[PDB]
Amino acid sequence: TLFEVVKLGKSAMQSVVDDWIESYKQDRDIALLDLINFFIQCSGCRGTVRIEMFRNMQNAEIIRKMTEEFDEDSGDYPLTMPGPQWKKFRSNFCEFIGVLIRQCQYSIIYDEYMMDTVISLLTGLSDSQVRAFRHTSTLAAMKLMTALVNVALNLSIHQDNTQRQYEAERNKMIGKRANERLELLLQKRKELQENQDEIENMMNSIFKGIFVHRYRDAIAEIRAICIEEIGVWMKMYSDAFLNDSYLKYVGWTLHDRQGEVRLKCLKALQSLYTNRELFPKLELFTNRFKDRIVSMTLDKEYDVAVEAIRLVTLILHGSEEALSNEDCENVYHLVYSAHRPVAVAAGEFLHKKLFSRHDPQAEEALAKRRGRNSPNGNLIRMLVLFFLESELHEHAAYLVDSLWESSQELLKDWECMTELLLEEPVQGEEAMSDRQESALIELMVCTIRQAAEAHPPVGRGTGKRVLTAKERKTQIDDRNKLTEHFIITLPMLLSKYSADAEKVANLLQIPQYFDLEIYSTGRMEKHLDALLKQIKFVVEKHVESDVLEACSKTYSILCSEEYTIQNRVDIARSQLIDEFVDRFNHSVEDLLQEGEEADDDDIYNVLSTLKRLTSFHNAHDLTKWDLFGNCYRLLKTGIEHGAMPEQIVVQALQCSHYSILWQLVKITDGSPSKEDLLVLRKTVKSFLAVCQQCLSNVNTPVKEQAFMLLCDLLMIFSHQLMTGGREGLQPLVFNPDTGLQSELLSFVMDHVFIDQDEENQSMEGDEEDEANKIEALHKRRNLLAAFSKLIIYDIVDMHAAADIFKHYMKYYNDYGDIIKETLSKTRQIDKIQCAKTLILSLQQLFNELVQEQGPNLDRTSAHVSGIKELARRFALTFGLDQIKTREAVATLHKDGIEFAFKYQNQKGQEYPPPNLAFLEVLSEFSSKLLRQDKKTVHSYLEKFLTEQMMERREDVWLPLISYR
Amino acid sequence: VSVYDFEEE
Repeated sequence: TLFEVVKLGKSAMQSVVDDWIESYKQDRDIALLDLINFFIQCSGCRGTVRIEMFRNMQNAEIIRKMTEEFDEDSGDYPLTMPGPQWKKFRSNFCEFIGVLIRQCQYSIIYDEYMMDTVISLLTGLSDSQVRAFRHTSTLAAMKLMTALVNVALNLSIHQDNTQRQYEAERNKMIGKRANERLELLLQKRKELQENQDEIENMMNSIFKGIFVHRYRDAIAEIRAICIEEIGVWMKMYSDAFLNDSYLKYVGWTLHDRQGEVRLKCLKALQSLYTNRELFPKLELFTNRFKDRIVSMTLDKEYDVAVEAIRLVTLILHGSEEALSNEDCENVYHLVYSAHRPVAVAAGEFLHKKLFSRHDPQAEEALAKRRGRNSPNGNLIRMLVLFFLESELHEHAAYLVDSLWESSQELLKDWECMTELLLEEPVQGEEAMSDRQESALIELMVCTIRQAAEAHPPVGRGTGKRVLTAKERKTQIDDRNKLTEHFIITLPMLLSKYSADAEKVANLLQIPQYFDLEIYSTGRMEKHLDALLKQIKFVVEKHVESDVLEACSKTYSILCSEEYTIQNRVDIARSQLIDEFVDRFNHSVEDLLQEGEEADDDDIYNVLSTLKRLTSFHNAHDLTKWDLFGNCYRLLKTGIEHGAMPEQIVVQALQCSHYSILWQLVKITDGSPSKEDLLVLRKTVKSFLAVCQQCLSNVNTPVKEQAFMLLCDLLMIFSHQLMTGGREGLQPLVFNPDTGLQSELLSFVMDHVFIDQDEENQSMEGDEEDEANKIEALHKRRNLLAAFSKLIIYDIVDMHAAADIFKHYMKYYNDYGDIIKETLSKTRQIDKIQCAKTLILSLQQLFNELVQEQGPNLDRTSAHVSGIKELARRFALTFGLDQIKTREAVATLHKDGIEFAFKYQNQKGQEYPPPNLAFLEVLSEFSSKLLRQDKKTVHSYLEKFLTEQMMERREDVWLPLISYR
Repeated sequence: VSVYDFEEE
């Protein structure tokens, strides 16, 4: 029971190896029988070899008999059964072969007895048609010959030692005992020579009998295992295996059609590089198969791509010859891979390759920094140039993430490119180009944001991140050093780049990652205030919405009341908003009157000031300066006149909404009054009238903004306002208007559910520019999402959302996610009414079909097929999933039956029902999901039918037949 | 290069 002893938890593998050695010394036949029985029961054959049947009759008929006597209960074999107990079985099996053959290498392995039978049986079973026998025999003989390779290595070392001692004696001819030692060494050398010849004989026998047959085998895993292990051997025994005689098989196997075999080929090739260099035949094969290696860089499997990139890195360690510049740019594009390990491997290769200004990839004192503020400048320089040439990305986020861990020491040396950006270093280089300036600033944005937060961006995200102590302490002192460095650098950074809008927008994302109590410890609030005045100059010099958003977000980050500086920053915030209030009042009180003219200058001043006010009012409570009077006067004169720019109205509407929501903030504070409550409700009602007028206004972005503002107003006054333990907010609650609901539905249908260019309510996007179709599609998805969010929270009538549910196939790619989620949520809110509106959606589509085609309805057309497919996916959306499972199905069936006989035919004939093809739609909802309620639904169905309708069975009433 | 020319069977 050596199979069971090795399998079922062997305490010491060398112990049973020595037991087999002792039994072999006792009697060769019984130990050979035990080893053969072990191998056969390792093959999955439950037959047991006996003494006479092993001794007398040959191995091929043994193989035939055990094929007949396999005695299976399943097709599985011990190399593929689930895991644990069998995994450690396989490991024990391999270790038993290795230790058993390697331990006998001194005296037992030259008896010329066991290996003949073992080789014959294993070769025959590797030529056997049974996959189990082939796999098990290949593994057994494969570990056998691996052990024989180790024995050959030991014999070669012994030959080297005895040759050295023979030459050492041949130096010294003095001594008769020395001559006797020389003759003993010669006899030992001859014994080792004949032992080596025998080992070579069994080596060649096993090789030409097994490996040549089984690397052409139809099983991928046998070839993969063979190639991986042959690379292991050629890594460890390069004396005889490092030649083309074994590399021809590797070259032939590199073109395998299976990913795992090629993975093992790349592992073998890396084993030729790891960890020793250099060999000429290795570089010859590298230059021979550079094209195949770069082919595997773009393989389907991510693992094969990673191994190919690592082999390329190994070649760069060893050769620097075979790789071409186009291959280099291919890997530079692989830096932008979606899969993070591939990108990180490519970035590590890039760091190894293109960074040799003063680092020779060698020892220090000239490699990291030469004690000056200059050596690392050129590394920064081809970072900038690489970002310039990499036109596959406007941002170096993926590039920096790939180059993060490989260049950790280089990416924290922010002071170096800081002097190479602002203060004109002593290197005598050219002027820092504006495109290069923006590229370097984008690189800094990426590097410091990855310095603060360590999570990779979206697509590279994992969510299974754990922070070690080293990680968190590196994060903290990294935060400290960036804080103290950049509170110094940002003042003259802004002073150099005040007028550059995009550079300011990029630079003001870092202060989200600044520990503000360090200012209290560092006493650098004065530099904070200098940067506040500098960004005040930017704000008063820039009118861009994006930079105002960035500034407002930066202020909100530094408006952290948990830090002492909140008063000091609130000084500057109040000062700047007070300036903007004064400027807004001065400009508005002259713009609202007609006068002369109003010209473009006053329009520009009003628009810029209101942009700034709206932007800084989004993130900050500024209702102490009640400018809703000016904004509402501007909105009402926009209503009355209508001849003035769009953006001013957009800014006024958004600023008024911001004021309203900031007032809404300070009523849930536990102190609600009533006079200001009614005042706020009246202002909200006026804002609702203005928003309805703007929705009726001809301008379509104004229509969308009015729609989303109305969405915000309705969710503010939604039914879930009463959830959070509120009592006095009940007067504030305002119900939707049915005409307003119809206007909203009409707007949504005219401006959302469009997938063609015929409507012309969606901007073109044909040219692959910043004005692509994707922006319009995502904006329409956002508007539909806001509308559905109003729908699902008991605010607006969801019979209007039935018309949204009906568009699930015409807009599957565009809005199928939104329609499916809305249907699921409305099912979770009220499944009965959800099913009623679902069958209403089907009725609406069917009535559109009635309008388009008439009462014949074209029952075999694509429209009916699409409606029936929609019915199928709706029926599988139901079932036993929520409460009132079949009651909703019964209600849907009753509604469908009512609709199928809703209209009666005037001519030809009275009993044929119009809208009969809806029974085909309902037949998908009947199917076989239910069984007991089918009788009740049929009883409801037969109320509208007659016996004359029962008896007729033709093409017109085929929907009725299919439903019944 | 001629040893790597596959002519087996």
